[PDB]
Amino acid sequence: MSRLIFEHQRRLTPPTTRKGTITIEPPPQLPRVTEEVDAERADYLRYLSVVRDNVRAHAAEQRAALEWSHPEPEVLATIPGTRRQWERDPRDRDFLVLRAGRHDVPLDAALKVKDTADEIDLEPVAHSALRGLLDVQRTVRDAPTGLDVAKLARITVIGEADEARAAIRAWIAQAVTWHDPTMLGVALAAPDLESGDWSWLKWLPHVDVPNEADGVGPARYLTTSTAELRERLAPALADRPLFPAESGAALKHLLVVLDDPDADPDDIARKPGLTGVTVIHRTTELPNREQYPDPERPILRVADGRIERWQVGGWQPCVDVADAMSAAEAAHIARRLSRWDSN
Amino acid sequence: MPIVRVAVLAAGDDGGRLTEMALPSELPLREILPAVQRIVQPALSLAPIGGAPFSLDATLDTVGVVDGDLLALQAVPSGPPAPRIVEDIADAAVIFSEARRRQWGPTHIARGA
Amino acid sequence: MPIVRVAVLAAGDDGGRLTEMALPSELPLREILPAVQRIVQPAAPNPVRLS
Repeated sequence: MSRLIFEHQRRLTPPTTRKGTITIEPPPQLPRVTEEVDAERADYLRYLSVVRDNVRAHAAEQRAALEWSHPEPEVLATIPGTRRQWERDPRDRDFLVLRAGRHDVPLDAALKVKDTADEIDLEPVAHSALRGLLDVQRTVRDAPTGLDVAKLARITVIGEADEARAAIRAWIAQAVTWHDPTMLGVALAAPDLESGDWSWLKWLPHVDVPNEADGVGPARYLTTSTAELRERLAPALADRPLFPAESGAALKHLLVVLDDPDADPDDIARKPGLTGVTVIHRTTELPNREQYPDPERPILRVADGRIERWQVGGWQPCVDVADAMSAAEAAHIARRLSRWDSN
Repeated sequence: MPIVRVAVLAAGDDGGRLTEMALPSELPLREILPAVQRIVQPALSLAPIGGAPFSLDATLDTVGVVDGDLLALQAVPSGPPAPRIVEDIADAAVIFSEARRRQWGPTHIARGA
Repeated sequence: MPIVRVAVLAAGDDGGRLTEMALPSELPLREILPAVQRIVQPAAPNPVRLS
């Protein structure tokens, strides 16, 4: 839904991250059976300090890359109408990943130590410093992490209505303001679409069904029940293989969101699912030892700004500061996006 | 399609409300203004937020508008609409540094005490 | 309706511009900031939301 044309030029290259695996020489072995060992550990600890600095530079580089790709939601209002408006294209490593908050994501350049001996027959101070370094430095701190749409088929979002809709709005905004309308579509089958928590999609030029016009403007995917939604959605995913298998066709890994907690998501997709469908449906029926760590159908609940997954038992924290946005910010973004289309 | 889906803000008597509405883009405003008047406020022209109001003898397309723009319902100026003039500022640090200055405020009295 | 005539200046990293504005003041800033951006700018640094 736009009365103006957008043209896709070269994506602005992100800050260059690299995967140079840093190798660390093991601690010196203790005297095989004192200034000697003092100088030894002094040399090792200086080497360790500089390699600490180096790996911290690697981590800050990774984090700057991830923050270039996943900005804070409040920034998204400035993206549209810019050289970077829909930059991610299916060659990028950040395609179809939507930020869900800041969490400690492990390093992208795994540290290593040459495997010769890893016992405590080594220097106490040197080996202690190395173990501490390797224990903390695994992760970068508070980097924007996200959900990979391509490897998801049902994202059952347990939780309070307000916070659940906040997180879902954050994801849908983060997606639709980084992807073309020909590479990502959005559809919503909610009980009521007269309300600001989902009305904002009215402008979004990614809920429009291609080459149909119902009422004013091009016809939109917003509906009032899963049955009517699937009716309006069939000839845009009823040519697609099953979800796990691969396809060679160009296709939109579109989003479908079912605000209705009652609605069973089996009335849009099938049980194995479709390729390029992401059923982001909220419910309230909590699970209990329904063990499914499968990262293709995750059950994640938002509590007070912290999204928790259901891996194998108990709620395991997946993020720490779960991003969220209002209906107002989403309305503003949706307006600023309705000025461009290529569909 | 000759449609533009704009978000007109209402005549505030309870607060401004972004009533979204679709407007025929190729039609002169003399016919759609009474309609949108009926819509936004249950019962004179449109203007971009900071800009100058559009002429009643024009079309939304010609003055230029797109499906995401915000139009406020105002009344055309009695006299001629006048341009805004930009004052070139060559240093903002001094305005900020002197706006952070108060002559003998209660803070000075606290310091002296 | 209510309106208000306020003067704004962009500071930025370059010699900004002070201009008047006739802004309607009944609605959240998020709906009027892009208007100010269009006015006082002559229109990536890792862009930042401006208010």
